[PDB]
Amino acid sequence: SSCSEDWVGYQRKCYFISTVKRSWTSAQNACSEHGATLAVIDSEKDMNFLKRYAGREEHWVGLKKEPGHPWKWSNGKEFNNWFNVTGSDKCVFLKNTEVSSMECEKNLYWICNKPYK
Amino acid sequence: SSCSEDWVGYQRKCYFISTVKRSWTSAQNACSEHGATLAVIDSEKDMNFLKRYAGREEHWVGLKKEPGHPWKWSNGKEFNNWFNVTGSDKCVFLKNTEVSSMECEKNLYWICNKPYK
Repeated sequence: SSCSEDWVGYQRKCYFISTVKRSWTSAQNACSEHGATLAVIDSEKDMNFLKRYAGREEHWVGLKKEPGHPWKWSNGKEFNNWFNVTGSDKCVFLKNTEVSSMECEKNLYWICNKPYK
Repeated sequence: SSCSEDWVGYQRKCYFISTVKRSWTSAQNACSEHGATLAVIDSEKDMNFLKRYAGREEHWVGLKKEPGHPWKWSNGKEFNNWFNVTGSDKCVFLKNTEVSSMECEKNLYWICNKPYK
């Protein structure tokens, strides 16, 4: 099986959606304990699936920026800005209707992803 | 690997969500053209995933009953009634907030599934 039990496989990545809310950093730490990271979004398909999978509630995904620095993925890779992040905060979240920023310390559900096995 | 390109894998089933609306029957045939069937739901996990994946819009799933007979799955097998179908129609649909019945002739988006490869 390309993905573990309880994980969702789509476009060569395995996704997990949280059942509890935590800070961005805590969510990132939770994801890392399962070989994953806060959701990295490589394409329009990933984005549409994620907004939909997320649903009405806001969910932390793997994009955040340090003061005076470009957005960086949760796994370190550079962001090519193929999509726009609204708001003026430094951590990115999304839901079925938007992709925006929020204060990183806010407790939100989250979504992790990692490559297929 | 477990599911083909553009399908979503979860709890051993591959899912596909429509881009257009159609009658329940037309939906079943479309699913059929891809070796699948209108979404069979065997557990609360399956249901919770389908409802959120479906989103705000109503989507047809694999339950239909012919007057005089009991509900049956899109693939012909018997329904164990582990859950209750509300409303008063012969075709089941679902969305992020509910799962009920509706006139089979209505044109709704749909969701198919099939077993892992």
